[PDB]
Amino acid sequence: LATPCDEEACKLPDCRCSSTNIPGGLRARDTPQFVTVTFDDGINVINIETYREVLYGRSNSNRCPAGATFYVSHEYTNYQLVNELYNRGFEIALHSISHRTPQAFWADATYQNLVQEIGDQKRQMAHFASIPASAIKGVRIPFLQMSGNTSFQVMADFDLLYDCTWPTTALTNPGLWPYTLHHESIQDCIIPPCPTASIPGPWVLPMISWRDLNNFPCSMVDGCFFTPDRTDEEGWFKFILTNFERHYLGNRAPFGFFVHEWFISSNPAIKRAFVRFMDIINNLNDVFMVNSAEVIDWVKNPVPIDRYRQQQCKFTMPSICRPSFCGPLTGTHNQLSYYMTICNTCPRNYPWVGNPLGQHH
Ligand SMILES: *[C@@H]1O[C@H](CO)[C@@H](O[C@@H]2O[C@H](CO)[C@@H](O)[C@H](O)[C@H]2NC(C)=O)[C@H](O)[C@H]1NC(C)=O
Ligand SMILES: [Zn+2]
Repeated sequence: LATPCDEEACKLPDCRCSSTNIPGGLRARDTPQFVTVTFDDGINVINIETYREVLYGRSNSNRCPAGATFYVSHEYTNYQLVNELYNRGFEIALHSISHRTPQAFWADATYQNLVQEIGDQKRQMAHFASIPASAIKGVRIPFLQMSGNTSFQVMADFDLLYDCTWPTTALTNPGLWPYTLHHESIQDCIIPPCPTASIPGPWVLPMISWRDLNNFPCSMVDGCFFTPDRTDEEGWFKFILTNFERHYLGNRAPFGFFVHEWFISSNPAIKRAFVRFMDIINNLNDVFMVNSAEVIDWVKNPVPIDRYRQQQCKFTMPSICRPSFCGPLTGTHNQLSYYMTICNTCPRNYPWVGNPLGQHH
C-alpha cells in the first residue's frame, strides 16, 4: 500500500509524485506545450483514410514529424496498416485484444485476465504488425475503465511504460502532470477502482478533462455533451482552441485530443476545425504534437523549450511489412470466423485471448 510522497525519495527519472507543479522546477513560459492526439480502437481500410489525410506530412516547428498515439484493439485490425502508421512515426499502443463488453468486466478483471488481454497483446502486436516490441509502451483500458492495481501490475511485468486511462476533473488548472505509482496518488477517481498500491515502474499519464460549453468536464472530444452543432466549423474551432488555451496559457500540462475516428469523418466541419487547430500548433515554436511516450520521456528529463528544440527528432527504426492475407480463421472461444491482413506468416487459428498468436488448438 502506497504512502504519501517522500519528495526526497521520489526523484527523476525513475520516480515522480502526483502533482500539478511543472517537472524540473521550470517556469510555464519555459515549458514546452505538448499535444497528444490519439485515436482509439481498430485500424482498418476505412479509418486509415482519415489518418492519411489529416496526419501525414505534418511536422512540428522544429521540423520533426508530428506525432499521434493509436490505442489499437485487436479485433478487425489490419496489421499492415498498423505497420504503415508505425513507419510514419506514429505510436502504436495497446487497447486490448477483445475490447469485450460489458464495462464492468474491466473494473474487476483478474491479474490473469489482464495478462491475457493486455500483457499478451504486446507480443501479439509486435508479431503481426512486424514492429519492434520496444516501441509498444502505452495502455488505454477499454471504456476508460480502471482496474485498480491490476492493470499497473501487468504493465510492470511486461515493460509497458505508461497508462492513459485515468481522467482528472479536479486537477485541470493548474493541470496534473504525469507521475509514477511508487507513492500515493492525489488524483480523483471518476471511474473507480483506481490503484492505491505501491507499484513501481509504470507511469500515469492523466487525461486532463476538457470543459464543454456549459463547463461540464469531458475526457474525450466525442464525449463532450454541450457542444457546438456538428455543422458549425467555426464554433468547433473556437471550442478546441479554448480548451487548448487553458493549458497553453496555464501551467502547460499535456493537452489531449482523445477521439474516435468515426467522430472526425462523420462530421466534416469538425474535421476542418480539427485540421485548422493542427495547422496552428504546427506553426507554434513552443508547442509540439508528439507521441504519448515522448511526453513521459520529457517528464523524466525535463529541459526548457530552447534545449528541447535542439534535441534530435524521434528515431523511427524502419520495419518492412511482408504482407499476408489469411483466412478463414476460427478460434476455440470465438464462434466467429475471420480474415486477417498481417505482416507475418498466417497463423493456424484466429489470434485471441489465451492464444494471442493464433498458434494453438
Ligand atoms: C490495491 O492494492 C492496495 C494495497 O494492497 C489494496 O489496499 C487494501 O485496501 C483495503 C480497502 O479497500 C484495505 O482494507 C486493505 O487493508 C488494504 N491492504 C493493505 C495491504 O493495505 C487494495 O484493496 C487493492 N485493490 C484495489 C481494487 O485497489
Ligand atoms: Zn475503445
